[PDB]
Amino acid sequence: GPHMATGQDRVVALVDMDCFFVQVEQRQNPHLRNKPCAVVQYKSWKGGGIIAVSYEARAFGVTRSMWADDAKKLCPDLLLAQVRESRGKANLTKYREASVEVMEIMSRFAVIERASIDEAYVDLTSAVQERLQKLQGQPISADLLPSTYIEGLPQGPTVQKEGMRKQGLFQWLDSLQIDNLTSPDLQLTVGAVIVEEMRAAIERETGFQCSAGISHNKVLAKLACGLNKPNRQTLVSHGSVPQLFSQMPIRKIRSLGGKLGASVIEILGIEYMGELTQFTESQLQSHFGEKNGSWLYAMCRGIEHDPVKPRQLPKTIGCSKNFPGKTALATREQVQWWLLQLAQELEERLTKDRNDNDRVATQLVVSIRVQGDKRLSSLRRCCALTRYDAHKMSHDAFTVIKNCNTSGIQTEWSPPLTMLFLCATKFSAS
DNA sequence: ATTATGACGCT
DNA sequence: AGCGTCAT
Ligand SMILES: Nc1nc2c(ncn2[C@H]2C[C@H](O)[C@@H](COP(=O)(O)NP(=O)(O)OP(=O)(O)O)O2)c(=O)[nH]1
Ligand SMILES: [Mg+2]
Ligand SMILES: [Mg+2]
Repeated sequence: GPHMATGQDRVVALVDMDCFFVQVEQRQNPHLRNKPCAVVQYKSWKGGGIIAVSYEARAFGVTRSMWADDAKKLCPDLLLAQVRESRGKANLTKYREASVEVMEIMSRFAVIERASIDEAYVDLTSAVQERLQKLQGQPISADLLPSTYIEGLPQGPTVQKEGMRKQGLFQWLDSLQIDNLTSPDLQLTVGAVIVEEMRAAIERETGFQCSAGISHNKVLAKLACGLNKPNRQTLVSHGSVPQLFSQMPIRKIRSLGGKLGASVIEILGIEYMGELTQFTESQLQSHFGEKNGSWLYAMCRGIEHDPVKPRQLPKTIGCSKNFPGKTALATREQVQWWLLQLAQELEERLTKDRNDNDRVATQLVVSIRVQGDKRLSSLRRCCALTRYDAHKMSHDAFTVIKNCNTSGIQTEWSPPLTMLFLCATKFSAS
């Protein structure tokens, strides 16, 4: 009743760039704009692997993880941009720099948590409080929310998408009690106004479009963001959660798309997030552990406490390359040359990171996969990272992995290596 | 022969 | 510390 916390204390937004790498390539090459197009890495094997897809190309069924040759079967006029190759490997520097452009604009409005190359969480609670003081009890015009959807509306007592969007927004705004500056729905609405401004600033200053979700926590903001991509933002209120979750497959919630979500489904015999409400917190903890159980008990009621971390920069800087099937490394000189290529890219990125961000990595993590191991990493070893020198880190990485070589022969490497991965971690201010 | 990362939990 | 999970 009056003591049951409802998880409405914060206003959190999630901003995700639409088909990000495609937009980066379309900005650079206007010939790609407003076309079915995709970004690929490599080319020789099946045309390259697609990692990003414009919405025009998605209409033909083109997806991430497709081979370009197969995508061209679905969409013969598909345009393709390839990721840069440097030192024999894909080099994603252009997209990391574009990401910094967007993150620096977002940081003007609030402290952000960089959650990936193309998305950031924003804690707008304080900014909403400020804007509410400025508004002085003045209602919010629909003109301030020109690209906002209100999830669950319109309801009750009408054919095009924009018309539907505007009907829902009108219902929401008419139901608002703009007197109470502590009303969570009002706070969400003001948060959406601010996110409209942030998205306008990103597009004006970078050319990139994005979508966003606004809700009371990170998981609902992320879910909301997905509901109306591209180039739109969605407000998911606390009140919208029961209907939203009543048909929402468990796997759609971030962190439940893998084995844990499958076990929720199988152990409990349920399909949708809303069905979780019928179990006690202790029941969920008994099946899925204390932390997972408490998190599920709260999440299915729309409640989640994970804070928006003040972290604009990635925590690690890493370099990896697969060597599939027959290109796997089977000689000591091969392993050395590729460790050096990866180490040279890492040294470049680390040096730029130190200059930009006033920090130094102190630990080097070396991960490999061996032929016939279905795991991501077959072996992980750390060593000290004391200087930004590629020859040094590649020799150290070799020193920490060389005992994996089964070959009694010193020239060969067996079993051959199907993946090398160098990761700089444990940053300290410098 | 999806690939290249990044975050984070577990023990 | 090293491994597993999840994301995409
Ligand atoms: N190297 C690599 N990059 C990837 C991979 N998957 C995604 N990316 C890169 C390419 C993506 O552009 C970028 C952001 O990932 P999203 O936000 O999940 N997809 P997007 O922004 O394209 O479309 P949406 O409008 O649905 O948000 O990450 C991958 O497996 N490997
Ligand atoms: Mg995106
Ligand atoms: Mg994203």
